[PDB]
Amino acid sequence: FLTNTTYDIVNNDTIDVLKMKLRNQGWPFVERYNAVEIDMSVEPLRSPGQ
Amino acid sequence: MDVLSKGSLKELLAHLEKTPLEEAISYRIGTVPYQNVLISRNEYYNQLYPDTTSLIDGVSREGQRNVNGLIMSIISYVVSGSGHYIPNIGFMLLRRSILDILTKHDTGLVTNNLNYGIIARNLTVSKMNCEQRKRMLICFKLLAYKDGNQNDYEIYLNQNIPLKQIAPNFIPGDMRTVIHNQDQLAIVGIPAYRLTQSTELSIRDDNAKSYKLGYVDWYNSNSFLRERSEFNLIRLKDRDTKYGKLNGW
Amino acid sequence: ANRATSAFLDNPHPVGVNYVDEGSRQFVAVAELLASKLIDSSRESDESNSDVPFVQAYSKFADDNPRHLRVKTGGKMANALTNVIRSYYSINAPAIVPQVEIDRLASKATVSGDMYNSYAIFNSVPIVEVLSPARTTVSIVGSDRADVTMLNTGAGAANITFNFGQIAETVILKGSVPFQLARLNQPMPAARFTYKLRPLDGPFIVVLPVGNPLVISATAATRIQVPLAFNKALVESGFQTAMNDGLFDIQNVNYYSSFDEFIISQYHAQDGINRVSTCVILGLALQAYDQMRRALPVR
Amino acid sequence: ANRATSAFLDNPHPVGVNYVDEGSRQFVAVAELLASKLIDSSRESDESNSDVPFVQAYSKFADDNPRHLRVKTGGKMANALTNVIRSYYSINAPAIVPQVEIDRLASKATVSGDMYNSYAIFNSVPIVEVLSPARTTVSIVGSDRADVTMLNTGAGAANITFNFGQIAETVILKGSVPFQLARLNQPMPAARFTYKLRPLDGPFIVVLPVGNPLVISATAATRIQVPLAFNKALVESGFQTAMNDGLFDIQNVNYYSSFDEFIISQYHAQDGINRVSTCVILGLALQAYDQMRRALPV
Amino acid sequence: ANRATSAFLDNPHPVGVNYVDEGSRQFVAVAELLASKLIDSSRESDESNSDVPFVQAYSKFADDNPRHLRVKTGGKMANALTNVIRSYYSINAPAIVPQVEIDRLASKATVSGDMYNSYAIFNSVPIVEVLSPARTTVSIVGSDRADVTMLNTGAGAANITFNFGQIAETVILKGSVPFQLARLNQPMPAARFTYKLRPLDGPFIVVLPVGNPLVISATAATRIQVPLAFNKALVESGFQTAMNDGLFDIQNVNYYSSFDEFIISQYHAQDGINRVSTCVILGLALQAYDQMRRALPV
Amino acid sequence: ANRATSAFLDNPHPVGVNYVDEGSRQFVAVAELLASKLIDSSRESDESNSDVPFVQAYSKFADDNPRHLRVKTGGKMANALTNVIRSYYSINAPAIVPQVEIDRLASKATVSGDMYNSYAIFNSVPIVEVLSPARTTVSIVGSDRADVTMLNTGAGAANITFNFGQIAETVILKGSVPFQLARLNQPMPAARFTYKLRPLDGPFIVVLPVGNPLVISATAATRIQVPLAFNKALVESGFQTAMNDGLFDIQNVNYYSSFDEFIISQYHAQDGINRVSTCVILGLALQAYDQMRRALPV
Repeated sequence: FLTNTTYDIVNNDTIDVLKMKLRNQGWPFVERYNAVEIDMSVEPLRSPGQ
Repeated sequence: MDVLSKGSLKELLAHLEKTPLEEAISYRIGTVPYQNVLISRNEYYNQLYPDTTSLIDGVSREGQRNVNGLIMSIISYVVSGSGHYIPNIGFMLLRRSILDILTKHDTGLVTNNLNYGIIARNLTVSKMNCEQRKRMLICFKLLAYKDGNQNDYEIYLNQNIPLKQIAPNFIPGDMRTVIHNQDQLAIVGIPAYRLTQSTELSIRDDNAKSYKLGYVDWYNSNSFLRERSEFNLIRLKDRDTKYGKLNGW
Repeated sequence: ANRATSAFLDNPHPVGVNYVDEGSRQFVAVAELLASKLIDSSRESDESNSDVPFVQAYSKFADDNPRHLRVKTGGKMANALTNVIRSYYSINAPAIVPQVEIDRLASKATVSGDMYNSYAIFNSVPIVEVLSPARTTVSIVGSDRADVTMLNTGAGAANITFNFGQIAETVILKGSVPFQLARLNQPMPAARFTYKLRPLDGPFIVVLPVGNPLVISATAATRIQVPLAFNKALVESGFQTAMNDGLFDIQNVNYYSSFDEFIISQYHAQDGINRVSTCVILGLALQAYDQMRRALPVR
Repeated sequence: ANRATSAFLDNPHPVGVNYVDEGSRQFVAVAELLASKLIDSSRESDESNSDVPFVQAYSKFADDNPRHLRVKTGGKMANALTNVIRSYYSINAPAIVPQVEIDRLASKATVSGDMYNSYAIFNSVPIVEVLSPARTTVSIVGSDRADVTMLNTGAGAANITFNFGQIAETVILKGSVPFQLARLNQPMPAARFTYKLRPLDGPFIVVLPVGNPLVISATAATRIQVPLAFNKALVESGFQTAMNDGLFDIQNVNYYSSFDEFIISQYHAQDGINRVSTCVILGLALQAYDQMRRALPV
Repeated sequence: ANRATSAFLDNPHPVGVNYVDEGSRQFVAVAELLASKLIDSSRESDESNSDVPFVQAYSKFADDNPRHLRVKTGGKMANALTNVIRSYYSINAPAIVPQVEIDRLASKATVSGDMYNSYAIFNSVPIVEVLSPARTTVSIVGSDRADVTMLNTGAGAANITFNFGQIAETVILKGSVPFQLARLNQPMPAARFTYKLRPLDGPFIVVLPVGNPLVISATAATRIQVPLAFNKALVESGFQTAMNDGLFDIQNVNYYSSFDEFIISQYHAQDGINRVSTCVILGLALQAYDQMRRALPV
Repeated sequence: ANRATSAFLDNPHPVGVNYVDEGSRQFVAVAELLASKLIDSSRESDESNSDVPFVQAYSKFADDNPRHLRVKTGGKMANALTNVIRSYYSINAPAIVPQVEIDRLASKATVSGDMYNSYAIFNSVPIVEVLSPARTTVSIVGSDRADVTMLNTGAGAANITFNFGQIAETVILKGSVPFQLARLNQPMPAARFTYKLRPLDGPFIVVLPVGNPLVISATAATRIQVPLAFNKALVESGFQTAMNDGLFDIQNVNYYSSFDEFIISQYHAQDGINRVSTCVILGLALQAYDQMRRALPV
């Protein structure tokens, strides 16, 4: 959509190649983000000492 | 195994056109050709069984590095199914087909000094059977036509009476002669008799029976090509054709 | 000076250079696995009073159904194994088994051709040389336990040099009477009954006093890489069987009393690292041979 | 007069002439690409806490799934790679790898088969000959940095002739004390510590004053066309590994401390331009050997 | 007679005996993995304008969020690594890091913590002993490449004995002029420039003719089992940093120019099998130390 | 008295004073990042069986889509990098590249132009001077490993003074035979094989007994601030390439075998601090040159 190309052209391109194409055009949202883990206050059920 | 299954002159020459020289050459060390040895045949005798190893056995042997060894390796591949150990021949020669070596001057191999009598004696023509002698004579005729030695080939046949009777009839430059030829050159095939899983005494006979029993397994294997049931799946280039001509013939 | 060497270390004949690739190694492992099934089926036939288990295993081994009035020898598989064994022993033995036969038999059962999974311990004692002065006598007997008898007739004490090679891992020396042994250019210790030695430490000097003879008993242990299916008891039984049947009767070859002697002798020769690989495959082949003949006997 | 030459330049043994076609060149490059993936598969396994990255890497390299209790040797690709290394070193080493096996392995991955895409700089300094008068002594030590020690015992100053060959691009000379160096017919300049020379300029004349010995340190740079994936750090490690493993143990061959010395010695031999082409493929083969054997030690 | 020996093989000091268990070895492996991610995070923070890769890498390493006006020091992991490195070098260095801290830091990543996956080649040449007759002079210089200068002032040719130990796998000798070399009590071959030797073969005898001096340049290759993440270039750089940072100043310790000659010297001492195991763990700690300190100086 | 000094420390020529601003340093950093991506594009091309990864990186680097017939050279960025490299080496080199072009090229990538984020260790040995009595001979050979061969012929033992400068952090001395060394106006210790010294301590006195020559091998470590992306392996390769291509062929300049010798020599000049900052930018420029020219050989 953004770079005006077809699915057949981008079929063989890898993640690193695709990230460069969008970044050159000015699109910065090309990265996944890891969620932050939060610990439970109590021990989970059926999970002794965990 | 595949080379031993060919039963007509057309199939044999067609196989040699598509088979490179590296199939004739073997990369296993083997043993020295002419030796009196004792082998074990426990199905028949308790004592060791004497025999003499030879170049037309089905097992690889060590070969001379000269051109004589190369031709002798080609013939042994045709008549016995395995070649000899001649390493470091080179990429240019090994990539050529067996027919190109035997029939074409552009390969770069010079074979006009070869003596058919010495080659036949080294290959133990006396121990060969009728089909094996016919196959070797085909190799001799192709070499003679390449070198312009047709007269020498005929004189060698005149000296050897049994070879003249079984000499195949074809002109090495005309494809019409190959199609007409009806000589049976098969060494392995579907057996009409009773074939059992039993050993043979001599090295040559035991090794030949291994190919015969292996061919039966190959015939029923998935690798075998069944023309009657899967002719459409074969590629057009290698599909069987009535008007099949070797290049330059 | 006088030089004495172990009898079994002298002149190791070259081993064969054929049937050592991966395809042939798979065939030997397949034969050993199938031979073990053959010997167990014969036990089951005895316990069940039925020939079905034995006929079932013989068909897989020999690719043929047993028929009465025909001697059971193992079929084509026995022919290949027996002749391949001869080729492993000596380079003068012919190679007569085709490659088509090896490939077909190697496909009967699924198994790895790995010959370096595990290890084994061999007890042959390598005494490469014993150098003694003029007025002394030295005699070496035995392979598993080597007794070196030394007598000194000279006026004073003599020094005997012991060379145990570089391959053995540990050598334990026990003497009939306490004796002194030390390395080269090292002060002699007090007389002791036993010595634990590392053959790589170097030549060892023994002080031989004038008087009654001194006898030194030597035991050695070495580690050789072998497949997991290796069984020393089965290999040794097969070695004696192959000798009795005459498979090892080849021209210009040396004969050994045990497989332990054979493998150690080839190890200590030149290019012994390459020889020992072939010997390991031979040992596995002899294990298959031992199990095959015990299942199918001939009077 | 006396002639002194570098030890490593003496008698380069002939190199192999097999496995130099386009099909075999792809096999070496493919083996390098797949042997690299084995090394990185170790790190990816730790991050993912699973052996899936290594299983995919080893299965592509060896054509069998990894199994415990089985020594991981690399399969048929490792056997072929070991044998082609043997054939490259010596012309008398047998070539025992069938072409159909080379072609099958080369189809495992798609790579650029060109071995002349890039270049590398080699640091071995060639001193073909040092010509010295009767009353002077010359000694040459070293290959990466050659120290030439000259002592003048005669009454008058002597002229020493240095010949650095024609293959090297530049040679830098440094002396313990300032010295004078010029071309064959050029006038002598003032004494200075360092000189930069072109080996094709010609034989170089150095005046040797009577008294304390003068030591000249030589450093050279040579450019040889290599594939883009070439890495000198990995090639040198593979060269040592192959020598220890006995891959080069064959009669009538020479032995060198480093791959740098080996390639420079073959370059200066007769028919050098077509010898370095084979040595470059050997280097890429040794680069694959180092990575594969470190991941799968046997 | 006269005896000469390599300087770096003299008096190897005892090494530490703490932090050599499986859990401690896991901590060293974890630190190496996390330190490598710190360096790699800088390049990722350049491809994408975000500083997320560095913040994630530093938070895992230091257990705190990086701040702009506060110096980045590495946190508790940096202190543990520095103190653990001091312990390995000498047995007199105190072991002050609690085991509960080591176990906590080892749980940050899932790595093998295994020390014998792979191998590496070390280039130090162990000339243990050179024995020379009365009227000859022998001098040994160098560790990576050893040049032995021999001069014979006697009436006849002299025999010089070379002992290279039993640890090294291969030794290559190249001379300024062709020379003769053979094993003890063996016939002597024709003169040639280079020799390839196995140190386990035995003492080697060199014929030294009367006249111009002969210089033998020695190079050796030794194989030592190391982790798969071992990188010689990073270890050598980390070794120099630790010496400059004061981590190795303890009373009665030997000093070495490189980590290569440190591990070889310890290997040639008594109980050298056990000493190398500790030295290999020190190498991976130095590899982690180099990457961490380059990313977070001071 | 006789004075002997290291060859590479003599007469450091002035370095250029252009292209040292924040904008120019960003351009060098941008080129290094873009050149690094160009090399890795080749490996990605093989995996993808296409030229798309390479075409992408060349378009970013050279601002043009390559045509098959055209010989890829790098475009305007390659020309700018070359002229910038020449200017850094000498004050006599002209500054062709305008500042407008530098600023345009610096905006192609988002990377900082900092040069003080990390450090590096350099191994050149700075033997500034060696003062020896009359009846003794001293020779200094080598840069990475300095071998000082001293022989005296007088009846009494001689005292030799070693000056290693003030810049180096650690110097390790090893001798062929144990020798005596102590600081100025300090008691002489017993003979030892190895000494670890801090150059700031002062001149060091070596007792040279009458007899066989004594050879001391010297190694040094110096810390110089460099960018995080600095890689000594690539910088040294770029240095030889720059000399080969003639980028350093200017009148009234000195020549060095390695970038290590070049940067250490300039650091020991009177304006060492100002000179080193320029030399570090040259190293990153040479690192980019090595990567760009290997991917696009001309």
